[PDB]
Amino acid sequence: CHWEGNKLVC
Repeated sequence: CHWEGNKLVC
């Protein structure tokens, strides 16, 4: 999981 701009992507 990574943090993109304003949210969590997994």
